[PDB]
Amino acid sequence: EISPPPTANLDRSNDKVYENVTGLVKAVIEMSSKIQPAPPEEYVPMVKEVGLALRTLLATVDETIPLLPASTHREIEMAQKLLNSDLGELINKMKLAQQYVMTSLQQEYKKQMLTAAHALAVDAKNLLDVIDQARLKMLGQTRPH
Repeated sequence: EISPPPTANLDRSNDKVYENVTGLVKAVIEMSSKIQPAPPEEYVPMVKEVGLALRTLLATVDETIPLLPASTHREIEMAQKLLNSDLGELINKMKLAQQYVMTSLQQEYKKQMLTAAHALAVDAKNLLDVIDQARLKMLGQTRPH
């Protein structure tokens, strides 16, 4: 089943064979994890990644809000509160999907978790447009008349 790591006694820094074996193995792993439905064990790590990506976006949007017209703030802040909403729901649906594994509700909680996820990405794209309109507005202001 199992074998030792590849020999440490070869350079690897210009080893195209090593690199191509790596590429092909990854291409197989990527293919297989697409084809197959991930087990609910795997949900948590997947969600932590999404959550990390959110906090980065939010912390960045925090630092951008000082620049933008005061009249744009409430709307940006709402767009953020909405992403947090999507995260709440994502997390709750995840927990429900895990709890109801091997019930008649497995597929439904799964679907609903994905709906929460898809919503989080639509609303991210929406936060971008909100911030962008804010910025163009500020450029209008900054530009003399």
